Amino acid sequence: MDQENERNISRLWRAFRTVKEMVKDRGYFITQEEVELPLEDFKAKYCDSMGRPQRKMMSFQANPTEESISKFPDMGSLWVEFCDEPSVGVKTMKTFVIHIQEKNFQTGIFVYQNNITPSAMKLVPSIPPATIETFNEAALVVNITHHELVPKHIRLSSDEKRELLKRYRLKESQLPRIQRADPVALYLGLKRGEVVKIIRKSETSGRYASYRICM
Amino acid sequence: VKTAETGYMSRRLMKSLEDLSCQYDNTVRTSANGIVQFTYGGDGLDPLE
Amino acid sequence: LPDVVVKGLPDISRAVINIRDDGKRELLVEGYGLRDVMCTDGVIGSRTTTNHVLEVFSVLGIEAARYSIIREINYTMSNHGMSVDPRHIQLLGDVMTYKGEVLGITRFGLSKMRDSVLQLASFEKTTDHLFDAAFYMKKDAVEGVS
Amino acid sequence: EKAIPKDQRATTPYMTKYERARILGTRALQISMNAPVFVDLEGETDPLRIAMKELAEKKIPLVIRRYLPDGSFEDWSVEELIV
Amino acid sequence: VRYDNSGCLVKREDLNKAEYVDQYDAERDFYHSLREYINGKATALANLRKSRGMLGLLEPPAKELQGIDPDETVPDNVKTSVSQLYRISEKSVRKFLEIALFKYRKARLEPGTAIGAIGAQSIGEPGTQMTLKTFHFAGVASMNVT
Repeated sequence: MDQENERNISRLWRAFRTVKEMVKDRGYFITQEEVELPLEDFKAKYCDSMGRPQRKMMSFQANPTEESISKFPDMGSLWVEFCDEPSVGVKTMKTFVIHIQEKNFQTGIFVYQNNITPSAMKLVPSIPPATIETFNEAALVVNITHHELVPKHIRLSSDEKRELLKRYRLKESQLPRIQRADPVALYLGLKRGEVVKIIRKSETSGRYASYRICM
Repeated sequence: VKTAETGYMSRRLMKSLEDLSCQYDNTVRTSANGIVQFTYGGDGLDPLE
Repeated sequence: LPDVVVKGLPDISRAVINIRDDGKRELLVEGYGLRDVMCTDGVIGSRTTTNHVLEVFSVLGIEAARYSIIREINYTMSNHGMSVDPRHIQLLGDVMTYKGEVLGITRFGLSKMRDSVLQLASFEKTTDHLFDAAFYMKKDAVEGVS
Repeated sequence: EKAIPKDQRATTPYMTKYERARILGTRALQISMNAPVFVDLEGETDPLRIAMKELAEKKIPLVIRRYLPDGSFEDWSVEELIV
Repeated sequence: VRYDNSGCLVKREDLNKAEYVDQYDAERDFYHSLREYINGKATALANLRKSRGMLGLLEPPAKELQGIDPDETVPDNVKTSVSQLYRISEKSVRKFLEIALFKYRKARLEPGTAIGAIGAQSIGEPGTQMTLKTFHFAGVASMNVT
């Protein structure tokens, strides 16, 4: 079969682009050159002569930018590792967790192909210095932040959150809430208590801003 | 049928939105002082005007 | 054996290719999978809108879900020639989605953050709510207009 | 519980419809309880109409206390609230 | 004045930077649309002036001869025809701005308003005139949409 191979090649290329954009707006040095990658170029790099897409050397490390680090000082490198099994196992999870911990990354992105084990719910939280965000390769085929229905969510620094809660004289419990595992809270890597500013657009009130806090 | 079902959605939405009122800092809040809209309609404008 | 899915999505009722009173052709599908249709090739995943608020919320998030609530209520009120100011609809969408999840206007959705034993009683399901509040010893403040 | 000084007041300098209705009701209740009035009645005997006249002359001696959702308040005398 | 999310001012190069949007943007767009409407009126007058042979003074004049009236040579006929067709006095512009600003101020939602209950009745009143069963216009032959 070649149709299934071509389809998987295109889908993985689109997912790689989605992760590139998601790293770019989560704030890291990723440029339009390595974001815009044609399907032929992606095949020329991340494939073998049989055409089966490899998910080993596609993994890349990105680092925060000067503007991003100026906003958030305690942000470090990002390491995103792809998996290559229908359901992944306990051993590879330990390998990647130890890899992240020893390379001293503030967080790591785990992208699996089809599904993950139930025992993985217990192992992924146990990492004090870092955090591991797990996706589904399908769940980042097309990024949700480019949809016409999704308005611009913007992560606010601690200082910006303090000013907001002071300008409105609020406490965090009074802000509107955005859930954890909200498809945009995951894309932006929001943590509990983080405040995001939503630039939403109406028809009879132009462009205005709302806010939500992650619970 | 309409006379039987008159004031059904009205009552249901009344239970939903009954306690929301505009505040003196231009915010719409619940009776629990939680912010629903930081400003009404993103405009602050009354549809009656 | 004949009634198995060899191609297509195992949730779509059917598919129709349509004309929006113009010259470009789109397909309005009758299924329950939006992630799959956005991910299918030849479809713009960026511009793909279902009628299903709970499907938008799971796929796109709470802000796109409230956009969907607003747009669908406006569509339902504009096909009938009703004139409702959009700020009322925006307020309805906000009250439905400000807790972070799309909460209904039902006896279950209203049990969001209220703790209002008396408001819940005066709406519906009186004795269950009353005995629950007595059992957990709920200390609700009196703030609701009810 | 803190009073915002008259120098820096963020709320509207306009009497709202609710504030007008409440001011009229309170002042009419006071008048019906034989409170002295500060306008020329000219045959009027009804407390609500007397209070409407006092509001038209901006002579009602009451203060609006506008509580902010944080707990602070600011005081607007009925004379200064513009209608 | 536009501030950042931290509270400081903005660089005059990123006022519309799409993230420094805040409140007061509806009022900013109202002021802009007022200016644009008056600009359209002034452009109508200027194009009449150009057509009647005189200068279209849509832009302030920067030259030595600004102080004298720029219509002195105009032969008292095209002048009075222009004053016949378009004649916008300062009193008119000031009264228009006063009315528009006063109405914009009046439009603001008054604190204390039971805006949630008003929205509830505003979304549930027009609903009390639409059929519970699905009725459709004859000949539409669409999908049986609720």
